[PDB]
Amino acid sequence: WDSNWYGGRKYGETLLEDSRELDAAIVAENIARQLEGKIAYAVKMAIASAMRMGAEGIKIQVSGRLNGAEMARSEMFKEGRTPDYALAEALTKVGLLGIKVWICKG
Amino acid sequence: SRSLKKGPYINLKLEKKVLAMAVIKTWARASMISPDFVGHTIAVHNGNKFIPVFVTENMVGHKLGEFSPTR
Amino acid sequence: AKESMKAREVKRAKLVAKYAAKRAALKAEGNYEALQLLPKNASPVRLHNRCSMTGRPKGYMRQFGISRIQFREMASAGLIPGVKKASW
Amino acid sequence: LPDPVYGDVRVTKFVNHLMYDGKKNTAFSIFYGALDIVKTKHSEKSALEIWKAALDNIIRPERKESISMKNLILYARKRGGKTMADKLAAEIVDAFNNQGAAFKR
Amino acid sequence: DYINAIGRRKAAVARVYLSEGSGKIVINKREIEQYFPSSILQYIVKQPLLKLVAAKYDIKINLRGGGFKGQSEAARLAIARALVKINPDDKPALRSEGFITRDPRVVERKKPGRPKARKRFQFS
Amino acid sequence: QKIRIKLKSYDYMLVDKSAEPIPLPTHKRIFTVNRSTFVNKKSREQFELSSYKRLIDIYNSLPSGVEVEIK
RNA sequence: GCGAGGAACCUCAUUUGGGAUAUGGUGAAAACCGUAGGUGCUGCAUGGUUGUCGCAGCUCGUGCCGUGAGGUGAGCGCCCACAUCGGUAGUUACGAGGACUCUACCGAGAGUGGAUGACGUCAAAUCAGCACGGCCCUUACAUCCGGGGCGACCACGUGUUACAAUGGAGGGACAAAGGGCAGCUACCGGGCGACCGGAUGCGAACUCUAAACCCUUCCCCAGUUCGGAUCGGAGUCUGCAACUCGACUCCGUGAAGCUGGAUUCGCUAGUAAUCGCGCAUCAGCCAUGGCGCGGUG
Ligand SMILES: [K+]
Repeated sequence: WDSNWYGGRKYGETLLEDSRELDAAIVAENIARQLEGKIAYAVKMAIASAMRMGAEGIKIQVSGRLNGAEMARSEMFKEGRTPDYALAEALTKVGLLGIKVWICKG
Repeated sequence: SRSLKKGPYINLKLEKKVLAMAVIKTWARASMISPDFVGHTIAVHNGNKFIPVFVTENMVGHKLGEFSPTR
Repeated sequence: AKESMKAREVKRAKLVAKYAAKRAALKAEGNYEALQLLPKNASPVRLHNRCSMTGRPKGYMRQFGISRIQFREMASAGLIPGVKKASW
Repeated sequence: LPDPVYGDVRVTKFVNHLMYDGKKNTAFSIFYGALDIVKTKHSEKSALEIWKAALDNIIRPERKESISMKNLILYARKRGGKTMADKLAAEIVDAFNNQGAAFKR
Repeated sequence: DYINAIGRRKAAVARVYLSEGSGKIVINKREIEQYFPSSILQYIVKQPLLKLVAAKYDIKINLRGGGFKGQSEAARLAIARALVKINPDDKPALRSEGFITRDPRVVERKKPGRPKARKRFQFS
Repeated sequence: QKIRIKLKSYDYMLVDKSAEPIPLPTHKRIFTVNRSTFVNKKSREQFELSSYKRLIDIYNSLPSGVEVEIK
């Protein structure tokens, strides 16, 4: 668990206080930054880097108004056996893009 | 019903106006009619209009909003 | 949702906390011709339990102070400590 | 499953057929009351043998037994009367006598 | 002193202490004829004793949980395995009638979206 | 005179490793919510929150997530 | 019987009207007086979640066949709980028979329930859970408060009671699993009763948990000792406030209803059918709903 405090029958004013590189989140944020910078699809570079420095399997999903088109689409980019998970959001001029990243090497 | 340990629910401002007393306008629909109200014209709000009510001894003990339908 | 909702909720909480003493003093005794002189906002009956962050007034949970959708989101994300998903 | 008074599984199966609403001791009491009434009124052989002969009077043998029991219970419900056992005893005596709306129906 | 065994059936646990005597089965500090007033319930509890052994044993039984049919069936299982401890040659006589086997069936949990376990709402 | 130490957490391995013991019965709570964010009912999943408690005693005289009561 | 797993005020977005943009007096209140925001539009612009298709075939390379459109060696299809027995623990549980919570094997001989759902089409649903591209509101689609509405009166869906003797009533005897307790409550009396008024343990292996069943008696086929709708009176709570529009308890009143046409719905065993108990939200409650637990079967 991300939070490791103890709440005995009472979690209020504690959850509110909490609210107030093959590492899943980092590569997801890198892909989101590339998408915001309009570097197309990014996901191929991430897959190549993961295969270069030793990822057993990597899957990438991009959804949203890709390349400024007026339609939504979700395509998979899967490499490796894949026999951990992160989500990122990119705010572009055409709306929001959702990037789901899976690395199965650990 | 309202418990006897608390007594009747009569609005203090409306009671003061009636005791000091022309038609008296009010929004106190939940006020219970007291014997001092008898002989007076009270215009009760209903949502968009002030329905007048002439207080008579028979009506004593009923809420003021019973004699002013809303729908 | 909205901002006026939260603003008036905070105002109601402040007024209730301000008047929590005189109301109890009048209620312990038999006084009622003066208990109706308090402002209607000062009574603690107008205190709805909104979500702490989103502000949704339905589906509230008392233990965590959040609605069911937010609870499911944070339980899946691991943000709520201890809460897991049943294997069955 | 053994019967509590006679030790025959057929009695238990018949009570199972009689059973309503999940209440089994009520059906047992009804069956035993009817078996007592079949001896108090009319009545050769014992009540159990008379009931077996009535069942015989009323395809796999298990299916035959089940349909015979179901028919007997259905016509016991169909016939009039106040107490269910007081009714059903008439079906046992009438199937022994080989008559009535129950037989060959 | 006392040959010990345990029986379980649904949410009912029975404990048996079988000692040499003459009948006189006592359950929960109460006589067997007054704790279970139904003749069917007394026939289930005292079933394996009559199968082989009655009037030659004094039995004390502690019961907790379940209903009257759950407890009576649980008590029968406990006595059945207590008799095989006294004599290892009585095992086939009790297994043939089906007394030592425990029935593991318990009330199934209620699945969400349905009013009962396997009962669904009316679609129409 | 004696000192009783009662540990409680939400991880059995965590309390077992923390306590260097009578194991008390656990307190399991089950939360049921709708999977969807809208009218789609009859599709629910269960979240379990467990509390594990242990007791130890010293006669005549820790990781985060454990609360210990000393009496 | 949905978002809603708590619409008297608040929630509340909807309507009518009054405002603004220390003490007094005037006021229904807000308020007065002197001394960035949108629960607005666009799910046919989106993310993230969900339901269906309802599923056994989803991809990566070589050769070969065809003028062509095309045909044809590697990666992928477990977990949790319940049964039996064998070693350690002993308190607010009963010195180790059960409970309670940690481990290890479990047929080659004489399993079940549930969650995972790579494999999917519906421009399927969700801008009102939450973010967000575009457009439109600023002397008002923004904002505060009183009083009303969401509860007003034929059709469809989902249920609860019954229409009774395998039953209703009266009096005794029964023995459960789970889940709550700043609130439940040991005990004494005012009480017909809802719970009030003095006191006692308890922030939890001290406090709320049975009914169907098992005896005894009455009712004897009657719209009844079946049924409990509607309406008059008395009250007990909560709450500033119970008229529109709360729950509960007494006393009356006592309705339709005699097992239901064409058709249609749910399941294959601790299962249907029945009986009670508990919880979520919550001052109170519309809870006959949702989520669970056990009896007999
Ligand atoms: K409230």
